[PDB]
Amino acid sequence: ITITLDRSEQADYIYQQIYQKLKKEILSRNLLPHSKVPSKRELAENLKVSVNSVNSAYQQLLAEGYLYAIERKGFFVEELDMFSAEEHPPFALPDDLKEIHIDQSDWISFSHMSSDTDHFPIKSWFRCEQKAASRSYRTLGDMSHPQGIYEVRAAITRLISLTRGVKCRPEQMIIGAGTQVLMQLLTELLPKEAVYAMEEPGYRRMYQLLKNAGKQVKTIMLDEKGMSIAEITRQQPDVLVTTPSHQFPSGTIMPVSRRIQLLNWAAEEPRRYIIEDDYDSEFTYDVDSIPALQSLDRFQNVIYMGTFSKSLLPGLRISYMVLPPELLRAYKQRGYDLQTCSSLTQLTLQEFIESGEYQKHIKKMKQHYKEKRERLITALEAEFSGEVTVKGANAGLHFVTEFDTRRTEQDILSHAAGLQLEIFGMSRFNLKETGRPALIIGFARLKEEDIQEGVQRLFKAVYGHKKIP
Amino acid sequence: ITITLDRSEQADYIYQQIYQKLKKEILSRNLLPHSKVPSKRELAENLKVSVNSVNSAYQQLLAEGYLYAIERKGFFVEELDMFSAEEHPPFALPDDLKEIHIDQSDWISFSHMSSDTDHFPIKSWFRCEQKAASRSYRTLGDMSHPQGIYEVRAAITRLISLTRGVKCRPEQMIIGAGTQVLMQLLTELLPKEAVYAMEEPGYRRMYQLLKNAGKQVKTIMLDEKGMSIAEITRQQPDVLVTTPSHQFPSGTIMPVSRRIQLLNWAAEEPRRYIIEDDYDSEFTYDVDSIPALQSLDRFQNVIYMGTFSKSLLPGLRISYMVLPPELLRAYKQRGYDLQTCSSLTQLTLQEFIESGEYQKHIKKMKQHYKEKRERLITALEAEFSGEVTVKGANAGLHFVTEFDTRRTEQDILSHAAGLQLEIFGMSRFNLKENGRPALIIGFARLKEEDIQEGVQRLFKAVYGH
Ligand SMILES: [Zn+2]
Ligand SMILES: [Zn+2]
Repeated sequence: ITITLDRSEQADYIYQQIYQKLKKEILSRNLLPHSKVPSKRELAENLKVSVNSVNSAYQQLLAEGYLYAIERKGFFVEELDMFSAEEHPPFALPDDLKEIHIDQSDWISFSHMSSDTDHFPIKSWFRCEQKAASRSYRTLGDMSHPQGIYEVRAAITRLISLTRGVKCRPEQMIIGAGTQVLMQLLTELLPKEAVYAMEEPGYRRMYQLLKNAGKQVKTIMLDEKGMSIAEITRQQPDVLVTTPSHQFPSGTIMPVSRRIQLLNWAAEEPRRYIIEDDYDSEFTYDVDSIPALQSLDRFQNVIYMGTFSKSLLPGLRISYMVLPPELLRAYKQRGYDLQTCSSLTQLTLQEFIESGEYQKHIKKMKQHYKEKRERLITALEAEFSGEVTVKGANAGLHFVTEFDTRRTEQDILSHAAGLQLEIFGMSRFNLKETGRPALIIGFARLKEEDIQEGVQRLFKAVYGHKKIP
Repeated sequence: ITITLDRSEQADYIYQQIYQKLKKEILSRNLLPHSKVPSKRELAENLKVSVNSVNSAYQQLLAEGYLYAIERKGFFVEELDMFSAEEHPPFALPDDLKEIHIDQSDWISFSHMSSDTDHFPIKSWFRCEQKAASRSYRTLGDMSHPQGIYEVRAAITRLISLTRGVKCRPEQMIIGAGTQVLMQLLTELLPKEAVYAMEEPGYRRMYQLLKNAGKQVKTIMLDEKGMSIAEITRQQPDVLVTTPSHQFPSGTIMPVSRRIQLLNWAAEEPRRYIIEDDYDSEFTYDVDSIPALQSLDRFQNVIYMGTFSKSLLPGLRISYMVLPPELLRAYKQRGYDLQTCSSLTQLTLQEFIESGEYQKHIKKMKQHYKEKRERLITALEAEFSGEVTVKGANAGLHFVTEFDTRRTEQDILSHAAGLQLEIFGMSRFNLKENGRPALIIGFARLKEEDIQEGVQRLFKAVYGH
């Protein structure tokens, strides 16, 4: 039949155009099943091309299965089933076209899920990456140890021992790439019918994870000392998920008395565990870093989970999990797990820590965040006056703000979105399902220049002030 | 009670030395509950330190709950419950100290789970990372999209549109960081009671993944055309997990005949899906890259899953997943998922692809893997002669070798280990556990200079004792 070739410079190769055309004619039944195609030399002369082109085109059709060959004379069109001719679905629904990529500027964000990128020593970080690459060539092994590179885990071990008081062997550590991955892995090491208990309000993300994992999740109310031991002994769970260093999102710090109560509870009966979601303990502005709950544990019932998400690059995402011996044995009986963190990044982190650049970085950021947090609880107090109520300790990268307004939380979040302001509600942290109505205020990715404007935008959103045309 | 202080500091600061000592005395019950604590001035005069030091030390104790304060002053020791002192567990069991330095040298590897680190343009990778850094350094905090950065998803979309024929929108792509992570999310997007079906034999890791998710998994044995459309109709699953480009680990290529049958099968009933696991389709040595199964799908029932772990560095691990519209909707109804790939890693990959360095790398590696595979085949025919049977298409980074021997597979792996040869058996890829002994031969990490000895280290393990 008719085959037109394109002699263009940047067109597909000759042999490519040939089998593409033949694929089309076979799929459209123009070339009947089991019908003989011309010989290589015959079709070549007919298209005035090299026989090696027709051969390469045929071999392509042979390998894919459009043609089959018989030992003597000719190739034949393989018999292909006709398409089901069902209802063809439309292409790209408009509501899924929500991705309207445009411009992140000038948006002002009060998000708690990021970090400042302006004060990050990117030059020192790249020096650590180059140094690690020239010493660990060729990237040590090929991939990585399932728990992560040992030297990297041993580095993090020394760090959290000096800064958190966490006592563990590198063998106990597992990274990483977010707590969401480590949490999933942990739920499979814990008993299948283990009852989990979370703080209300708390981390909605872990709640969704535990619910989608088919695990029963209890909700434990908070008091002035944090997670209520009274409700824990009442509902009687198996595994606790707490944030004692800085409660998410209430902001309260669990005192040593309440910690000992929990530790004693976990020692009362076997198969009881406490999960430590430590995510911003390295940032305290009135006091030093508080020794984590795991540091006081003597029964190895505490699972410590740390992260570098808020401390390093915003998108880096590297977490770690410290497993007690009994859970480590459960992990080693697997052997099919793969490391989710880039081995090249791990080596960089090891060098960033060992060179002392990390702790040096934390010190500078802690002062920067300290200064950014007020001015912030000063513009809010200047704008809202007594209409704003600020809850939460003087630490971390977020605090709660309650407002006196008739508008709902949704109406506030809608106006802010229309004023190019990224803020998040407080009702989303309600696990079991007020009105304050409260908002979570982050200042990690917040620029110091956009502080006064952000508060002014926030005010209009709270009281629904219309724009003057 | 005395408190010794180092005033040279660092060491620790004075206020740090103070509250640490006070913590110890409160926990050791030496300072009784509700006992009066010396005033900030009193303790300062007594220790010859600044009041600001004692104040900083007291504040630390107040925040941690070691002390409590009264409005009319002063500070008192908080009533703390004693520890249980019940049963203390051991410290670091010797059998769990497996983390010893294992030397992979001088070991000849026939492992399939790798890619050559020595042939990767690491200098070119770093140059791309630096350009992507300086381009988005001021906007790194704003590029943390759950599905992955839009510009990155678009670049991968355009790539697989040309190399795989995959037709999709950037909206549908989901990065990433390993197919394992993507599979986990996929099981959550798919119906909770969906019956999965893998190939037999197949990728054992995805089997364990699905089983641990509490999902029902049926095994479909292969014929000459790959995954059996016959058993698919008989065992009637809801989701198919297939490797049509290059079957793992049998190595057969699913012909367009079988591909159409599977596609029509998915359209027979609503809520039927097919997971296409593409992992090495960019390495065909006889023909061009065979277009993906998703490229022929007209009913949006195929989930295409790609990865760079085999393309680039195995230590990198960047994957991607193209969702049909129905599944993307289920994803958007969640809104709590987070990206697992580094923002700087994504932007580096995008730069690596758009600069042409990726296509340049693939082209060089494809020829290198081609020449190495044939030399390995030639060496396998030198030894063994006809007693060896090489199975699998002329593509990818692995093939199967059947051996005509009366020695068990386990005993072959024993001697091979004894001859410092890293090799895996085909019995490990059986999902539901069942001669002649068969081995999987990966040549991605294998050096050309160790091919002859490697084959010589083989044979030996199969026949010699
Ligand atoms: Zn126990
Ligand atoms: Zn359907």
